[PDB]
Amino acid sequence: ERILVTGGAGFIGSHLVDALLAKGYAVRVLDDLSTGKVGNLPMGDAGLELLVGDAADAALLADAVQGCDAVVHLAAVASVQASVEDPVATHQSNFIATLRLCEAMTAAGIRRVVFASAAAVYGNNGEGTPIAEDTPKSPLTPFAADKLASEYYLDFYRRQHGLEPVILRFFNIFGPRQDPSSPYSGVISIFSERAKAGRPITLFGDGGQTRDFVYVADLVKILVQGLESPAPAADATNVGLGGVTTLNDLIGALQQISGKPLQVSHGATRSGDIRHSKADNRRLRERFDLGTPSSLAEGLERLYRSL
Amino acid sequence: AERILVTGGAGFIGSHLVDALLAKGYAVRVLDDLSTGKVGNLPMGDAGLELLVGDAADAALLADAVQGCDAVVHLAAVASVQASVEDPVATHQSNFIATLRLCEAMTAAGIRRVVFASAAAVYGNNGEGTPIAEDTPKSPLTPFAADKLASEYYLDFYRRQHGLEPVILRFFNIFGPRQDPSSPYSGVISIFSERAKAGRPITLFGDGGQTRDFVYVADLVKILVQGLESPAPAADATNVGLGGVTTLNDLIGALQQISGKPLQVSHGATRSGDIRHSKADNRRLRERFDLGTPSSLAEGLERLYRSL
Ligand SMILES: NC(=O)c1ccc[n+]([C@@H]2O[C@H](COP(=O)([O-])OP(=O)(O)OC[C@H]3O[C@@H](n4cnc5c(N)ncnc54)[C@H](O)[C@@H]3O)[C@@H](O)[C@H]2O)c1
Ligand SMILES: NC(=O)c1ccc[n+]([C@@H]2O[C@H](COP(=O)([O-])OP(=O)(O)OC[C@H]3O[C@@H](n4cnc5c(N)ncnc54)[C@H](O)[C@@H]3O)[C@@H](O)[C@H]2O)c1
Ligand SMILES: CC(=O)N[C@H]1[C@@H](OP(=O)(O)OP(=O)(O)OC[C@H]2O[C@@H](n3ccc(=O)[nH]c3=O)[C@H](O)[C@@H]2O)O[C@H](CO)[C@@H](O)[C@@H]1O
Repeated sequence: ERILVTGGAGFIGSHLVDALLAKGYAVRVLDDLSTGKVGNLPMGDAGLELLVGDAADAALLADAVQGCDAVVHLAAVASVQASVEDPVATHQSNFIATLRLCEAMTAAGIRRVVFASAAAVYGNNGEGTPIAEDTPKSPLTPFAADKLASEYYLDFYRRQHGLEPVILRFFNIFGPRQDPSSPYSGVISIFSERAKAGRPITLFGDGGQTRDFVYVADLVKILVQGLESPAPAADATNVGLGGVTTLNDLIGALQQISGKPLQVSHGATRSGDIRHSKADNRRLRERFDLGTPSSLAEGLERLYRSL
Repeated sequence: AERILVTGGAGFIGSHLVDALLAKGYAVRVLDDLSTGKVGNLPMGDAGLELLVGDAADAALLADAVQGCDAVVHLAAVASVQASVEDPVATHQSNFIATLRLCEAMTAAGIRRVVFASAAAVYGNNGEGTPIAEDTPKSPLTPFAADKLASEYYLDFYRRQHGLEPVILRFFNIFGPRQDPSSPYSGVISIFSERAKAGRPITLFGDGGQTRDFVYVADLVKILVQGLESPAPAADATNVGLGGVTTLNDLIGALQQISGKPLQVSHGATRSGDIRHSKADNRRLRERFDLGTPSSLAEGLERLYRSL
């Protein structure tokens, strides 16, 4: 059995690639290496096949899909801010690739696709509340609108052409191989890289902001279950733990792990920042086997010891 | 004299809007690919009218078309939902990419005001059988409906990020002269009226108890012009329905009586996707626009019938 993983050379995708190969799958990666890196992949694993190109390219997707039993669709420009700066270009990666994938899967008779949607589809709705999947949508950026549009098209292909989409709205994923080089990189990747290097961090605001952080290995387990479940539900599932971690908690946790004090410069609160973000993960608990997820401290330590 | 760009200006709603803007003294530039639009719909001969034949998703064309324009009405789209079910890839260019490319061209040119033809389709089946308020949860079921809603989201992004002034209008069921009846999925009033004028049978799909919130095109045109001229239009969407209730059976009787001739009604099965009850909550419309006295169904059907 062969799994196509678009965006398989990236942060989440490469961890998924490792897990699928360890389970005995043949794995085909489609990645344009815009942010993905070949160093993330087990090149030389005989079960792994790398295709380099644009997931929005119809002819290449027809090749990439042939001989595949299922698909995990992770390819997108992950930076929300890149979509603000270039709506036209990012719309190709963040929506057209989904549409093209629907067409290629339908023509080839492949049903199961696991899709990386995003908590950004909610906008600021549900600030301060456990965010359920029926929370009203308010996508504020091209990236968020394209993720939600991808959801709606995937649902149309389900009803009209028999597709089996597994729609997952990721909350704040973290772990090894997450790039900390951009200012808008995940806060954990940035704080961890600075703490390892003994360099100061900048806290934007008072640090009371809370996020529902998910360690990448726990998300990977969900992704694999999405591929293997017999009859997945038709509607979206939040991927969060319902956890509440303040940034000040995160700073203290890293300081304890690094064994050295973290110098904390004070920045203003980011414009448009959501203060309190937490998933209601009832659907996740009901539809998937969550086992015992990594605690924040366990995830931070696995990340920090990998740097 | 100010100039209004009207994408889709050669179509059913667009050409009536063009007539109205010209009568008010505006200059008008139409951008239309003549896919379903028609040059015969336009007063080719009004000195204030310019016609550009081309694709509204064409960025080079839009960069030319916005030059010297003071505001826009964005009506271009493949109107038929069924066409988007058959060809999602092609219709996405017309139903969403055209909006995105217009936002880019308007921002570069400094033009703020754009009136956008959204659609009741963004609600799907949510709120069926109730007056649908604009904050009803969305459920676009086809590529057309998803593309109209995505257009709303991008328009709101360009508002907050680049100072665009979108007037988002969710049309319910618009009818009137020039609505093309040549498709089996043309609007039911354009189809029924064409058959009645010809003395030929109509086909009723279902029991005829389905209800729609019909709007005569001249009343929508009044709203479109006000959207162009309002000082500080609201950022959120406004339904364009009257909150009225017309069954298909109401329409059959009303049209038969207007025609003065017998009307044969053949049967067909309910269409698989068919929503039975569709009505707008009109409160935001009544707050934000001056509706005056809208045309009743009978007055609209009569004006339609008298034109053929
Ligand atoms: N990390 C998070 O917290 C988070 C949150 C919500 C959603 N997501 C979604 O999860 C998925 C994985 O993101 P990630 O965190 O691993 O970031 P990432 O940038 O490491 O992974 C994105 C991958 O997609 C590839 N890619 C981008 N555009 C492409 C294109 N046009 N064609 C082919 N490949 C292309 C990139 O090269 C990269 O390998 C993305 O869709 C992202 O939007 C992530
Ligand atoms: N009941 C209704 O009439 C109704 C309901 C909801 C929404 N709308 C929206 O109102 C607008 C007008 O629809 P209409 O009823 O007048 O039908 P219409 O087909 O007569 O008008 C659509 C026009 O857009 C033009 N067009 C299509 N694709 C184009 C492209 N790629 N580039 C340039 N021009 C293009 C067509 O040539 C036509 O003139 C559309 O956006 C439609 O989706 C209409
Ligand atoms: C013209 C138009 O925009 N139609 C769309 C509109 O349908 P919508 O149902 O709103 O409008 P229509 O004018 O197409 O049809 C109204 C009713 O009349 C019926 N009828 C129609 C034709 C006929 O010859 N006999 C008859 O009885 C239809 O089945 C329907 O029940 O929203 C639906 C949901 O997005 C789309 O699927 C339709 O394509």
